[PDB]
Order: sequence, then structure tokens, then C-alpha cells
Amino acid sequence: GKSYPTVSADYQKAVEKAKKKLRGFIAEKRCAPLMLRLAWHSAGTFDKGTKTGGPFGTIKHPAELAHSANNGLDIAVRLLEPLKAEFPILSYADFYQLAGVVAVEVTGGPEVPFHPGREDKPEPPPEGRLPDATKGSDHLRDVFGKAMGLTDQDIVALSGGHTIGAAHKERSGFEGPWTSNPLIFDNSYFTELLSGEKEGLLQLPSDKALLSDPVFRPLVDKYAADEDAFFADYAEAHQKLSELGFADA
Ligand code: HEM
Ligand SMILES: [K+]
Repeated sequence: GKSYPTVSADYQKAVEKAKKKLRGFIAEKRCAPLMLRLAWHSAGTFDKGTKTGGPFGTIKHPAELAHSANNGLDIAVRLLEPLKAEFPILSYADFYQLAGVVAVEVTGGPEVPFHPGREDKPEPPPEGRLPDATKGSDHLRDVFGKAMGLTDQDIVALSGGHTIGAAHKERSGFEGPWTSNPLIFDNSYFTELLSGEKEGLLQLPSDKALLSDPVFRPLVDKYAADEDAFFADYAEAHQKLSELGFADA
């Protein structure tokens, strides 16, 4: 149910230019996982019943960066500020979601469709909407389903974002990468989840919840067996995530 707004030709030119500069910047800085996290924490605050939160640029506000869920994302915001300044016509809202799309692309992931037009809104949402890594399936459905409005399939596929990156004990308190190749976007997150705990690799309680839930586990199995299937479902889910509350909800 998306009706994307019209933007000027100059806006579209800046999107295309920004997309290329973001590739080079994110690849050079090796910061794709952090940028994916920044885009996801931007979007993941959307509450469908109130139409508040969502990918509308508020994460750059000190009040939202201060949310404990967002520990470390001020680094992300700061890294992007010089490049953002080369594209004054773009909203921050669009710029951060574009960075998330590019982060997935430059690590070898699917090409997530991107539509411009998000406005930068004045009020950040209240703290507390992002998921708690220590809880399980009911909690994930509360947050992704009841608040954001995403499907069970979306929850499993988007969990596969942890195929890149790592936790840091000084940010969340968890520590280490989920995969042996944490700058490579692939289905390894699910293959590690199936195989048991391997030394040095991370599994959060929220990751493990996917293995015991009757709806989530067949999705984990599909994705571990079929990377192409993972990529298709991932791209659908990331696009939906990046567009919550935008161009209709
Ligand atoms: C399903 C529920 C989720 C929970 C409970 C969760 C929890 C976390 C936690 C605790 C960390 C480590 C933060 C740190 O110490 O640096 C993390 C990082 C990460 N998350 Fe998630 N996450 C979830 C879903 C998502 C989604 C939906 C995506 C993108 C699709 C995502 C992408 C990432 C990435 C890329 C990292 C690594 C960041 C880095 O390397 O700096 N997460 N997440
Ligand atoms: K990987």
C-alpha cells in the first residue's frame, strides 16, 4: 500500500550521487554493519497504531542517540556528517536509509529497492521500542509485529542482518561476531545458528528464539539451505522496514 511522493529531478540526482559516494565511503571505512544498524534503529521505532517513530531522521538528535539501545550509533552519525553535508538537498531520513541499503549492497547482499521522499520530523519517539536481546519469540512479535507491522517471515529474514558485524561489550555488553566472515553478506548467520555454538561466535537469546519457535524455525532452515531464498526475503523485508510510516505506514 505504498504511494511514494514526487521529488524533484535535482533531488533524484543527489540520491544517485549520494548512493555512489556512500558505497566508496562505507567500503573504505569498513563500517557497513554499523551503518546497517543505524538504518535499522532509525526505522525500528515505528508504532503502527499511533503512526509515531520510524525512519524520519530523528536518530541524529542527541535525545534519541542517548537511548541505551543506540549505544555506539553516535559514531555512525558522526562518520556520515561530512558526506551528508555534500548533499544538503537530501533529508537525513532518506540519507540514513540509503546508507543502510548501500551497507547491504557493498558487502555482497541483495539490491534493496530505494524510494526517496522521507521527511525529517521534529520529535523522536519515546525510548523503549527496539527489541531486547535477552527476550524471545513473543517479544519479537510484539516489537516487529504489533508495533512495526512486519510479518513473521520479515522477523527471521531481518534477523539475518546479523550476518554482518559484531557486538561490543562497551556498547550492548554482548561481544563478537555472529559469523566467521562479518563483512560478507551471506546466509552464514543461519548456518551457524543451526550448527551449535562455535567458539568465538555470538548467539543472542533473541537469535536462539528463532530455532525453537514453530513458525520461525522452518524459515531458518530454508535460509540456511537456500541463500537465494534468503536474499529475496531479506530484500522484501528491508525495503518494508526502511519504509515504515512512509508513503503509507
Ligand atoms: C531481532 C531482534 C534484534 C535484536 C535483539 C538485536 C540486538 C543487537 C545487539 C544487542 C547488537 C550488538 C550491539 C553492539 O554491542 O555493538 C546488534 C548489532 C547488530 N545488529 Fe541487531 N538486533 C536485532 C535485529 C536487527 C536487525 C533487524 C538488523 C538489520 C536488519 C540488525 C542488524 C545488526 C548489525 C548489522 C549489528 C552489528 C553492528 C556492528 O557491527 O557494529 N539487528 N543487534
Ligand atoms: K557473514
